[PDB]
Amino acid sequence: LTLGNTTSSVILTNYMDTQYYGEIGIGTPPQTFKVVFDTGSSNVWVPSSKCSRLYTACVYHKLFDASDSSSYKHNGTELTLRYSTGTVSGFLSQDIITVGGITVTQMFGEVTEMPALPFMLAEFDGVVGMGFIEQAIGRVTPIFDNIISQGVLKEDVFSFYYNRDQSLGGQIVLGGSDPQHYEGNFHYINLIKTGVWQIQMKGVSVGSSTLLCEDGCLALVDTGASYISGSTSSIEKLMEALGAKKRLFDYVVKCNEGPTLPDISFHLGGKEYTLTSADYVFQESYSSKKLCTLAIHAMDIPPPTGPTWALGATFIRKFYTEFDRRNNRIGFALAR
Ligand SMILES: CCOC[C@@H](CC(C)C)NC(=O)[C@@H]1CNC[C@H](C(=O)N(c2ccc(C(C)C)cn2)C2CC2)[C@@H]1O
Ligand SMILES: *[C@@H]1O[C@H](CO)[C@@H](O)[C@H](O)[C@H]1NC(C)=O
Repeated sequence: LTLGNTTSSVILTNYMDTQYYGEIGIGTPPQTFKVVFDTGSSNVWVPSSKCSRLYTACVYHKLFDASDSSSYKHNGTELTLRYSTGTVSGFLSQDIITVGGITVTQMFGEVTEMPALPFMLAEFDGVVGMGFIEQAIGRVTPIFDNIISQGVLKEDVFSFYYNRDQSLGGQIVLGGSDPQHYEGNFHYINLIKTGVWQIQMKGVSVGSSTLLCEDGCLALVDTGASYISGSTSSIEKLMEALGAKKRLFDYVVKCNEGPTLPDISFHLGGKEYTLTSADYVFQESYSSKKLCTLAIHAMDIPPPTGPTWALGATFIRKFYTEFDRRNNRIGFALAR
């Protein structure tokens, strides 16, 4: 590992508190794409001009045209990326990617199959996986590993700031942290193992009692996830305690009850990470005649990573997060 004296920041747009995306340039001249930076995955992909227009998501998104890039290098190996929310399929290509001023030669997926559900709901075009090579489909070197290889970054770390919505939507710092977006000190939690941004969780409290994860559990710290998620079983118990009602894809409370809900605490490392109802309820009205969604849902993550909780944007909004590759740990500080 070679270290430089450079930090690079990526400005993010906050779409409805669920999607936080930045811009990347691909090829020569650059073709620009809106992308989510996801610590829960390790591949880079954007939709391809080779995507049949029968996929309406390809009609509505920006497409990479290899035929317009003089720096493109063919590969063609088939790739399928199976996310918990949906799947994309396509093939590998190589080109120059610009992210926050840094330019890097990167192998990425050109997606030719992009299902209308959920991708018609994506404000972003593609994803930049911020995970480790161990989780990369096709053993493709992830972009942060390629950026580290350049020996320009001051530190082998990257940090996320997600705003709560003229205001900055969010910010990723490659090579450091931005003290303008946090306060107090970082408290670090070591990874269970290298290869996954996952830490041990010692308990989940709903009110003053630890009713969940009593004997310990896992927490994936997932920047690409919109919500906090737990297994169906853990979430059924959490929601029972909140008095929330299960719907198809989410949980709801009567809008008037939203401000009465208890605090939820996540026991990580030596500290309690507390969210008040204002942090996890999408409070759209105070009406006793309307239902308000919660920013916590059930998601059964399969083994070897799962069963696990995932601390997505709901969590990161309250806690500025540093992902430390040099020391295999995650730091949290109160977001400012
Ligand atoms: C196979 C490569 O994936 C690895 C896998 C491992 C996990 C389960 C531990 N990784 C994952 O499953 C991802 C982990 N991080 C959140 C991601 C996400 O939710 N996405 C998402 C967000 C919004 C929408 C909208 C269109 C509403 C669609 N997708 C984006 C990455 C696509 C995926 O769940
Ligand atoms: C695609 O990249 C892999 C990885 O190095 C390589 O082994 C393979 O030969 C490439 N395929 C083509 C056709 O370029």
